[PDB]
Amino acid sequence: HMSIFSPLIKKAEDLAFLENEEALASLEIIGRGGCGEVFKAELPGSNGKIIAVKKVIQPKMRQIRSEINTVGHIRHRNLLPLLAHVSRPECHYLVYEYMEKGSLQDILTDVQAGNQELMWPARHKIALGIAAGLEYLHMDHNPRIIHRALKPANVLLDDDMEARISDFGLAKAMPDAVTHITTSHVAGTVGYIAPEFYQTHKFTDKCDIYSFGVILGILVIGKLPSDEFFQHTDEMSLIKWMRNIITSENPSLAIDPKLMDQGFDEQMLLVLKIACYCTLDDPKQRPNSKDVRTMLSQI
Ligand SMILES: Nc1ncnc2c1ncn2[C@@H]1O[C@H](COP(=O)(O)OP(=O)(O)NP(=O)(O)O)[C@@H](O)[C@H]1O
Ligand SMILES: [Mg+2]
Repeated sequence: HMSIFSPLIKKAEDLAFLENEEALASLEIIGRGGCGEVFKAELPGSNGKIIAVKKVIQPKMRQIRSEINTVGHIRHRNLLPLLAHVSRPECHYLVYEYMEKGSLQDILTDVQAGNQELMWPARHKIALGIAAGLEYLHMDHNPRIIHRALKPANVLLDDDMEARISDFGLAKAMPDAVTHITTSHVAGTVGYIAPEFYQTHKFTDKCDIYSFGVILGILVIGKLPSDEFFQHTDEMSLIKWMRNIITSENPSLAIDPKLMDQGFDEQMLLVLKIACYCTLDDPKQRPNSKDVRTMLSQI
């Protein structure tokens, strides 16, 4: 079973090498995710167009095709357009356009090593991008879509440096909450799981607001939630450590020293505050995607 949502010319030219299991073994691996896997491949029919193939493993439910077909027909400037969905018997393949710039996670880890640099105006453009893509999913699409796995690795940068959200969360395809929490630890991505999910086992729109709030803090602090710096600190979490520095009398301490003297301190401090409201322990106290965008665009 195969469905296409984007002008890739022949349905057979893309199909042939994905059905061949031995064909993936020689493809380059761009994104390591354990169970989930992403490959790098050149589309044969196109004139040298590189694509990214996400491999998700399902653990007679056709609801996967129903939701993915909805995901495939979503078009937004800040959402990575799904190109094709291949459904094997016990596996699924998602086809995206390969972005040379990588993901937000890839860049931020490269900024730590100094192999890359990202200035605040770009981070501000990324935040506004994710905010625009979130509001469309939460309050503009005809069925309300919830991205249940929002993280900097699922925010890709195009050649215009606009954030694009990918690897959407599919309620039918996702594993049980207890396992999902377990692999979230090994992947170092627990920090994006809202506190309520531990008692609800259901992803809400406020869970997307929580994951977004962490990303806003990362863009200013420059450290990831899995950073061992936070495992030596007093609060033992990026969200709580950021919250106390906000209310401290020296809030600039949380700012990455790489964007200090650029004159964006006042702007970055306002982003930290919006990250606090998006990451409050009570989801009812958190803003929605519409108000989050308005606060980010007010600077
Ligand atoms: N269209 C794409 N273009 C370029 N790189 C991509 C693309 N999609 C994914 N990647 C890379 O894949 C990496 C993440 O791989 P992935 O298996 O999706 O783990 P994850 O995103 O952290 N969790 P999840 O996607 O929710 O299962 C990203 O950092 C990218 O480098
Ligand atoms: Mg990804």
